[PDB]
Amino acid sequence: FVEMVDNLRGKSGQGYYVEMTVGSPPQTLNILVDTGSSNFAVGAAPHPFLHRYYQRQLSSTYRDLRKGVYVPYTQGKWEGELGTDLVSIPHGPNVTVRANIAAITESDKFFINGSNWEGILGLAYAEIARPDDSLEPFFDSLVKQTHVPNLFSLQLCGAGFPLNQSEVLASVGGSMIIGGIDHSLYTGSLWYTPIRREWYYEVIIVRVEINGQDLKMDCKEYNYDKSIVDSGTTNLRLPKKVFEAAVKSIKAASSTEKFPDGFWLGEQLVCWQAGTTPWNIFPVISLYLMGEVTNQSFRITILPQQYLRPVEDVATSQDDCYKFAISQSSTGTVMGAVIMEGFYVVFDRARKRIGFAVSACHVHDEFRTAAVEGPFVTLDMEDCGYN
Amino acid sequence: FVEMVDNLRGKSGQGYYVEMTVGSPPQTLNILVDTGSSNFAVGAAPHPFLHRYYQRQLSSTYRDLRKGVYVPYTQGKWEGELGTDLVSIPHGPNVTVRANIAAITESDKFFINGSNWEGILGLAYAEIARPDDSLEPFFDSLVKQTHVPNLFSLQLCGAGFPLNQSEVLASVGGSMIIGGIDHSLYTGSLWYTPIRREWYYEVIIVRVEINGQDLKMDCKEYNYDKSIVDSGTTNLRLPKKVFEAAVKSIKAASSTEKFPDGFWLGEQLVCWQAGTTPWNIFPVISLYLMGEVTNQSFRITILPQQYLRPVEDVATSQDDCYKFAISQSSTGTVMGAVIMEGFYVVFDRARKRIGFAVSACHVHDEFRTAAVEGPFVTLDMEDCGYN
Ligand SMILES: CCCCN(C)C(=O)n1cc(C(=O)N[C@@H](Cc2cc(F)cc(F)c2)[C@H](O)CNCc2cccc(OC)c2)c2cc(C#N)ccc21
Ligand SMILES: CCCCN(C)C(=O)n1cc(C(=O)N[C@@H](Cc2cc(F)cc(F)c2)[C@H](O)CNCc2cccc(OC)c2)c2cc(C#N)ccc21
Repeated sequence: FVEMVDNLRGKSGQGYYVEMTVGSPPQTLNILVDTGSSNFAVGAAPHPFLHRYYQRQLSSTYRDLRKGVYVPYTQGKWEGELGTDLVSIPHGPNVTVRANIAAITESDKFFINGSNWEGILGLAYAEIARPDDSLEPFFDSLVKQTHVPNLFSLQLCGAGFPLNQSEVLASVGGSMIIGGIDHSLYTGSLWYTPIRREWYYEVIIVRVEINGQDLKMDCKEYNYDKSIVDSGTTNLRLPKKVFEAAVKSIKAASSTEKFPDGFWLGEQLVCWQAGTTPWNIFPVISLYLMGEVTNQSFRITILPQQYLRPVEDVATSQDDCYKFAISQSSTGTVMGAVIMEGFYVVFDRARKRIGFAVSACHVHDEFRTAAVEGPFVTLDMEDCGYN
Repeated sequence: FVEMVDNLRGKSGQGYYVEMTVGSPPQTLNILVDTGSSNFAVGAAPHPFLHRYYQRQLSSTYRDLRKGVYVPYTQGKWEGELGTDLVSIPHGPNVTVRANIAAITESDKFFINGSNWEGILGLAYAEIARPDDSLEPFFDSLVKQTHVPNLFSLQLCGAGFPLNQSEVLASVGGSMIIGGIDHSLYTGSLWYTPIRREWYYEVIIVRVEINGQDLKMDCKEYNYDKSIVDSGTTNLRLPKKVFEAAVKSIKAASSTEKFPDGFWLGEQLVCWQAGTTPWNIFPVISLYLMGEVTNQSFRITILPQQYLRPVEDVATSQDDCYKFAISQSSTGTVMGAVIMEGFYVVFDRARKRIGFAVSACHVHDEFRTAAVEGPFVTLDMEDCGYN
């Protein structure tokens, strides 16, 4: 799948995107890769943050569905007009599909200044598509209309340092392999967790450790009210009780240095002299996931290099600065972009499972790397799912 | 070396011993394996703790050197009479050696009741032999007089739980492979550190971590005034400054549970309800050792299953009880039996180096294992040696 390697650009703070074309003749647009939703939508009218948009009147293959659509996400939202058009992915499979497209005409806190993307590719399942589940998501259309196998995999590559507008445009941000798995993108074994239900990419977390120390919560707390894999969100997002426990434990592990409350609240940066970030004082975080074999689990392990997101200094000094990329969630557990940066993630829709392997592009140091390890004989895993 | 596999009995608290014979006809004696000294010495007169002893008058091959010897160890000591006699190792190489033997006639806090050993085999170099370096140590005699290669290796096997008197007598305590390496005794790769000077088996520690967190001391502190590998001592022993930092850090890492000071002083037991020992709250300890390649180091990682030593619960309960097997040292760093239990240790005298590999009999849990890992780029490491 060499043609699809390195087809992504962007970063965790603003999103990872793929180049797509819509319409006839092709209109090129940059599209956010979002495993956390199921609508394919593009800017279709001028916006202060868009440098280009979808022009339906210029596409001869545009079909009007005569229907409005409203999509509220947790914080941002948009409103649009539904239609269909021919769609291609220049650095994807050699195919053209007719897919539903929501032409965005109004939005609030959706588009991101300087992100270089003009649309969103919702890669999850029909159940969470708006207006309802009859609006067939793009990936479903792709599989139905082509011979592309029913799976995709994602390698999101964090740089480990801040990127300005110029750098981010010229830097490779990762890979989206549509229809397969590319072996150059990972090391070690792929470990698979079942997709609990095909709506979001929902998984079940059975155990959490901070530097090997068990948080020792009822596992239902880890999945309350769901746990999802979401490339459309920056942070590891954790339910209230889990967040508080995790933060207390991370603070205690790293207590040789003190940080303001605002840092732990995800709001303010901390800076260190160039090169002197004390990675070793911060713990690793292991999430144990339900295995495919009964009574088995595996674990994925992330470093502070994942959960501390590089940010530019307010000064823009030689210092190395970061934000705490773990937040309290109103929506259950979310494995956002900063988690996904540690791993090659395989969305095996065909076998209703998600694969994890250590990413060939994850940021680490000489002393520690991200890990995917198993098996473990685990307690009563099904019970960890919330109802 | 199949004949020598499983030729050890014992445990960390009382010593690991090998069967030997001395004199003509052969007198069978159990002998403590001690890499921390250089005198071969045996009980030679009745003692409350000895069920048998060396009877020089009954040996036709006994030679009386007409000279006294006094050996003070840190806490224990003995005096005796020097001589030579023929020595063999029934479950060792098929050879007979004429070796120096100190016939112990008086002792204080040396013999251990119930240990089942009657003598000591000092396997270190002539430099620390008493009365002086002219008294050829046993291993030197063995190599000089036979075709046995100048190398031995040790696998000390801790049970991970208490053994009673009959249990320790009927259990395999490990292997002393004289003249070679047995591949069934380890997993992974052997990593070698240089022997700094041929007296004690002296090594250089270049970095110490507690759960990945750097103790952040000048590396000379870890080797002040020396660091040795010592099977004749139970604990990991650390110079005052290193000990204080380590205990602080281990208390910090295990802080969710509080223990009396006397536990941390290695004096008192801590007990938990049967099977409930909270291994996960205790940190791993990594000792980085100087590599053979310039600017290269490797690390050995021990678990709490190594540094918490199982001791019997003498009360009516079924508790699992332990002592803290890390002590403050007046004599530099000592890698005692509890450390060695984690690893297969190769005393490669011929190449002036010590090999470490994960032991096939180390105690662990399903979440963590002991490790031997490298390489790490490390600088100015000869600077870590004390002068
Ligand atoms: C890599 C993204 C760049 C940075 N941004 C904008 C973000 O970190 N975030 C993206 C979120 C979000 O809500 N993401 C959308 C996509 C999105 C990306 C973006 F770019 C700007 C947006 F409007 C939205 C996912 O799809 C959510 N999945 C669950 C869900 C929640 C609610 C409705 C859903 O289905 C329609 C799905 C989001 C939510 C919270 C909360 N609470 C905090 C930060 C968030
Ligand atoms: C196999 C462990 C059984 C339990 N015991 C008795 C011990 O834990 N220990 C053994 C020690 C000790 O001093 N060991 C001797 C051997 C020994 C074993 C035994 F069985 C009873 C003993 F008399 C002695 C080594 O040889 C020391 N190497 C450096 C050195 C220090 C001073 C002089 C030296 O060369 C002569 C060497 C020792 C020292 C301290 C101190 N400080 C604390 C505990 C110690």
